[PDB]
Amino acid sequence: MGFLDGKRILLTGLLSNRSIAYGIAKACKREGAELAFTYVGDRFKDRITEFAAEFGSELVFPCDVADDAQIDALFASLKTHWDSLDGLVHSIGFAPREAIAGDFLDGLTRENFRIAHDISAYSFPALAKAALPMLSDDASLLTLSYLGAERAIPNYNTMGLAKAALEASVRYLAVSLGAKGVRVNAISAGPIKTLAASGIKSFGKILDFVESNSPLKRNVTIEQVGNAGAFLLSDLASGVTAEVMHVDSGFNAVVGGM
Amino acid sequence: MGFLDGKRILLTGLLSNRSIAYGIAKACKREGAELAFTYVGDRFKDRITEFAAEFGSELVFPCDVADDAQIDALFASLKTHWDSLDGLVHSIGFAPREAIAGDFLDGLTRENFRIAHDISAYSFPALAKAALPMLSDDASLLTLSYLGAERAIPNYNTMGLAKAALEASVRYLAVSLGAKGVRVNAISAGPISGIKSFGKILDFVESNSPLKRNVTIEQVGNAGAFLLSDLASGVTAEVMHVDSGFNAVVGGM
Amino acid sequence: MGFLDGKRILLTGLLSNRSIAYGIAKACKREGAELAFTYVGDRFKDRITEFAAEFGSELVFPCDVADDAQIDALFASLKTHWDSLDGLVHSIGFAPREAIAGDFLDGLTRENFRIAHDISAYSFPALAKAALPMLSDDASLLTLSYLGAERAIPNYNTMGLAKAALEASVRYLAVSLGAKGVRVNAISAGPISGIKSFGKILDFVESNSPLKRNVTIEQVGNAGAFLLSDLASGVTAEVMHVDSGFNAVVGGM
Amino acid sequence: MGFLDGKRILLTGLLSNRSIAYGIAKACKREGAELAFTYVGDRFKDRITEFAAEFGSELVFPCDVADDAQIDALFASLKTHWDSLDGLVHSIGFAPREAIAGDFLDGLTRENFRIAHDISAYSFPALAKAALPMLSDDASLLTLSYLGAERAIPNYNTMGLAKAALEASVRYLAVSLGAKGVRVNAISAGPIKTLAASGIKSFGKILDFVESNSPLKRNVTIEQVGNAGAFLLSDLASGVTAEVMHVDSGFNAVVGGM
Ligand SMILES: Cc1c(CN(C)C(=O)CCc2cnc3c(c2)CCC(=O)N3)oc2ccccc12
Ligand SMILES: Cc1c(CN(C)C(=O)CCc2cnc3c(c2)CCC(=O)N3)oc2ccccc12
Ligand SMILES: Cc1c(CN(C)C(=O)CCc2cnc3c(c2)CCC(=O)N3)oc2ccccc12
Ligand SMILES: Cc1c(CN(C)C(=O)CCc2cnc3c(c2)CCC(=O)N3)oc2ccccc12
Repeated sequence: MGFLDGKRILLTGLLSNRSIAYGIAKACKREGAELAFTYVGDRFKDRITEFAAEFGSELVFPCDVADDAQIDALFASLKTHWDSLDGLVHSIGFAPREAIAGDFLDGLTRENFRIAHDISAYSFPALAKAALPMLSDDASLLTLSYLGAERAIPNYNTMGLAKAALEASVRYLAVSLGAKGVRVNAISAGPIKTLAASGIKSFGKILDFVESNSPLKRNVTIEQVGNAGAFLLSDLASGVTAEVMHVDSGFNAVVGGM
Repeated sequence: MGFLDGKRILLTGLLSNRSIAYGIAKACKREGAELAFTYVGDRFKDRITEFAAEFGSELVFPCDVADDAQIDALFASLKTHWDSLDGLVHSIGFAPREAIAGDFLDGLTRENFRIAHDISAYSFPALAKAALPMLSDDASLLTLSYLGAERAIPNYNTMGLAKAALEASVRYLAVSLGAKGVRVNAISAGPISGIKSFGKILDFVESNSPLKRNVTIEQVGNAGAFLLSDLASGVTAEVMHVDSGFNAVVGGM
Repeated sequence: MGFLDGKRILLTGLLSNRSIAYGIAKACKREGAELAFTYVGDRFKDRITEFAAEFGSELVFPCDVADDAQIDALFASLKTHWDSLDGLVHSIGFAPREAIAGDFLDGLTRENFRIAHDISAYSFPALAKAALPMLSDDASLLTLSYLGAERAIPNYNTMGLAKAALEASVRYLAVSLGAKGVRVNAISAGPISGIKSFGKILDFVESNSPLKRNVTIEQVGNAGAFLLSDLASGVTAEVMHVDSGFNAVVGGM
Repeated sequence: MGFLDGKRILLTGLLSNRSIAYGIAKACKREGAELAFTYVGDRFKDRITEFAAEFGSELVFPCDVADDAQIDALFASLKTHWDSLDGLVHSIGFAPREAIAGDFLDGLTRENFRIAHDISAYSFPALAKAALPMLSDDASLLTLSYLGAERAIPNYNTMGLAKAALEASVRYLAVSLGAKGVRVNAISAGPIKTLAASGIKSFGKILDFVESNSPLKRNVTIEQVGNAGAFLLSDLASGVTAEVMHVDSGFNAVVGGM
């Protein structure tokens, strides 16, 4: 009797047990969703398969969002298992490292900019468009953003631009798809420690500053982000579209550190 | 089973079966909350008692939020039934009628400004402060707001000012109460009857919103039950739109 | 041939040569404006008179903005000197001291809230309304705000709420006054003595703002002059940050 | 005498006396600045040369912002004439036609997305980066954006995403350059009628709606946008950076049509 009962939700970005996508998956499964997952590259298939099985699913598909054919095949393959799709979680972002270390301009090149946007902003509406023919009439699309879209956070740099584009795509997609009853949202999550953050030099300080300065005085968890994800993907949030929802212990709403 | 199981929640602002507080009350009860209600004066005692009965409740209290003594006596009477409070819903908003019709300037007075801000903004942190001694560490406080806080809406007038104050109090409250663990949020609900100019708004929203429909008290209620629950434990200092996407477009062009 | 040539501008809140109001007067005077000034209290009359002479003006008027009849008298008297008014600077902000120190709830009382809103928010549209019969069609109204309207700042507390309502009154005034052609804006000024928490803010802004300096009353004065002039004739309902970009960052990490 | 006396300012995007760049050039020249101009394509050399002559200038340089070599050579050429640069006006934006007509997903393709963001967003911080070694200690860089960055506007589509990134780049540029005294802002101009807008099928409808609903009940003029631009470029605005200033008759701040 969970609030996502019988719902069919496809999740991208589940790379480890630290992943935001892992949190959303746990929360969706708890609430009775049926889940499917995507992965990048042939060799990653046992790993996503093991995660999927621990959520009662054997539904896993390759998708490198850089590649048009993989985006089309993804949904073509999903359709042989699922007649329609109720939920879509887009939890992917990447810019070449040098575009997010040090100075914004030192790390800016046309190629760095192009890649960060292609992968971190473009992919979301491209997934939506590819999904559209099989979306149910009350489907819900969710993307992951971060406060750096709204305000300049030190080495976030080129990713800030691409997150701002992604949030705008949340508004444009809502208008497009809403005519079909489909909802589109983002969660602007607080920082979360993953393996990929080990190469981010200021990450420890960000975590420290957020713990010390957010209203709840704690970093957020993938359980919290997960549960908010599940709500936005459910019928409980049918009044809600085009929204950027902060799940960040309130951090965005303060001027910390003074 | 339900996501508000055993949660004890106090609702202010219930006036009819079409109130947002009614939608929130319905959704909270379905998810397993125990409910309490306020009313403003013996004139509304009977309506409100009867709504509480519908939700299996007998905890109904007078509270005119112009009155500090009534605010304090509320939680003193509440404390005789409940050791601690998990949730507060603020759904009270008022300005004298002339302050929300016609032109902003022409109908503005200090009195009307005073009352609007007193009833519609001050009263939320005031309930919050009077509640604090009995608030559980992971309590959740929810106010209701409107897009007129953010952008100028014809005839919303002094209410737009008072709702902006309301949304800033959400932020200062979250900072103040947060170390304890208490969360503070609003829903910026779309419109939900029968005034002429209301009609025109309802039509414009239905036409122009991303989802091409007005929101319901069911939808607002569910989003509220969510913010009042532990599912929302990551979320505080948020003004969440529940409007069909309307805030997010430039309609009508 | 300065950009406010011939323009007649009334300024409130001039208290010292360290006032934002003093910066705006000075820039306005450099660009060719004629100035008038309000003050509060017969103890202050000679200082405002002295300030006003420094700017080539002998027009000073009493106006306690808490008092309706002084607001009306203000423009009754100004009218005996100027046929029409081109600019208005609203630079008054007050909350009782406890309401801007320490915890938000601790310093929250109805009286503290009522007063902070009455003086800091209500008084802006109130002046606008009283001035309307004598405003030129291309008049420009300017208020001062601060970032605590937007996001919770540590001691700003009650005043955060009043500034939020102030920024909304800017938008509603823009709609209410714009057909005639009047423009209404705010500057959200960064900090510019006394407080130890203040030195803390000053240092934080200086370290973290994109321009790595605090703003001055010259910088806020030049921006005010611009918004008061025909150069800004396209700009209304705006809250312009003059804060070295501070609002635009997450500092301290 | 003028509030931009002795300032040397380079302006892109001047196509005709209807361009926003033309408004800004004219205000700037009135206030005492010396000007230089970019143009795209040799077919346009003559026109832009007459505009520059009209502004008492003969400094015109070719610059397709799609092309790194041209961006680099622009500043190399500019340097043979000017010691330093005090102003930069970025007034350029483009997405393929289909990406700005009709439904957002309809004209969404990877290449349309790439072109829109490359020309409309990337080109701003790239000009700033190429300009950096000659920027004066109080230089001011100014870009033009539009309300479509903030809320979804009906055919604005891919260009809303590009303007959102551009607005985020204002903030990143402002942190990156700001320690050396350099200011960075956008003007979010209300719609302005050029030969390009026509059409753009909805443009007359937008113009009518902005006129009926804006606080000032009128569309903005290039003179108004030009004067605000002139201000941001001056020492009058030396307290102002990382700002997106609306010059749109207050239109952004209302809910129109109800
Ligand atoms: C927070 C935060 C994050 C996490 N986050 C919210 C993000 O949105 C993305 C982080 C990210 C994006 N792309 C890459 C990497 C990290 C690492 C290695 C790589 O090749 N590409 O990353 C930051 C980078 C700099 C500053 C802050 C942050
Ligand atoms: C929407 C909308 C609403 C609903 N809403 C979101 C509100 O926030 C408050 C509405 C409201 C506040 N105070 C009073 C009344 C209505 C009616 C009678 C009375 O004596 N006082 O009211 C409007 C009034 C004018 C314009 C728009 C709206
Ligand atoms: C900056 C900053 C300021 C300046 N600012 C932008 C303000 O808006 C200050 C407003 C203010 C309001 N009420 C009073 C006082 C100042 C002084 C003395 C008094 O009795 N009442 O004030 C703060 C108060 C707390 C935290 C930061 C700040
Ligand atoms: C206003 C408004 C404008 C003006 N504006 C603010 C813009 O940013 C326009 C941008 C634009 C981008 N790409 C192209 C064109 C214009 C014309 C011709 C072409 O081939 N490509 O354009 C719109 C497009 C759709 C909806 C509204 C608007």
